[PDB]
Amino acid sequence: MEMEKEFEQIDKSGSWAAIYQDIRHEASDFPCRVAKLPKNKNRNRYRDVSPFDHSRIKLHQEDNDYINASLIKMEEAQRSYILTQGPLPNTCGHFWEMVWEQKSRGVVMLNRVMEKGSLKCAQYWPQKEEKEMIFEDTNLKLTLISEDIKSYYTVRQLELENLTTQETREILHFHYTTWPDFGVPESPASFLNFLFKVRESGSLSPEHGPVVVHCSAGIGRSGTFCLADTCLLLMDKRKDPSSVDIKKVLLEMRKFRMGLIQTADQLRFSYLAVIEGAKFIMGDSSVQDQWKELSHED
Ligand SMILES: Cc1cc(C)n(-c2ccc(N)cc2)n1
Repeated sequence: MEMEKEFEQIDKSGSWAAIYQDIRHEASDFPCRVAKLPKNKNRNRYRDVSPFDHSRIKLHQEDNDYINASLIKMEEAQRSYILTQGPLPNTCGHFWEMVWEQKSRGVVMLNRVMEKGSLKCAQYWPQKEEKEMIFEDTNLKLTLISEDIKSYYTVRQLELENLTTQETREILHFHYTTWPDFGVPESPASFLNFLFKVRESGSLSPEHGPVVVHCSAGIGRSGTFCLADTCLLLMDKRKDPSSVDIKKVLLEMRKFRMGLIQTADQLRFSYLAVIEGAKFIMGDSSVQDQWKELSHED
């Protein structure tokens, strides 16, 4: 019943794979007609990762309205998120147009541009103050104002300008730079410290448009972030924080975008994250670092 006691039983039985396969079989199926049009082929990273028609974000400019991006509206938790793929070389302008039009304050990135020698996302933001980016197709300018590089994540201040009007906005870029090449993090401490920094910035407040969250495909790591955040919000709002069933929250999220959480390891990490996050919020600091054995395994 208590989330933590369910966790212990699933670990003892080795039943993470079976639970993850039940989720896959139970998940919603809705049409993705627009994503599958032939003119949109070069706007999708993968043929089998598409936004549903009912929840897709529409671009407003005169032109093709299509971006691979979904609005996740969690009504009981009172938060929304846009989940999207990492931009491609030809959809960086579309990505910033969406940020502009939806009034987002924050962008959350859960991957590196290159991983295991392969390109996972385009370089969609400027690395140097003095070398701004212009997106000619969507008439947007983007400048790096500052950045703060820490061991597990980096936080940037960006200035986004609509060149049609000369209106400008400050956008916060939260970049988790240490997700492992294979699997999931051993400990959720650094992920939680990252989530709490995002919250602390004000970027998730209802004063703003939905935060934009992405990885490479916009379903696996991205899913973990949004699922952890929403379960923690529900634990604070409910009379009994043990009422929170992670599996039922995840199926709810999957009405808005397919494939959220892509492996049994991602499922187990999300549970671990919520359990530790709740402990921390309730007054246990021992969860905020990982203890290391003296070893030289590499
Ligand atoms: C559903 C629902 C109800 C509310 C207040 N939001 C929401 C939308 C956007 C942000 N940034 C925060 C919250 N989503």
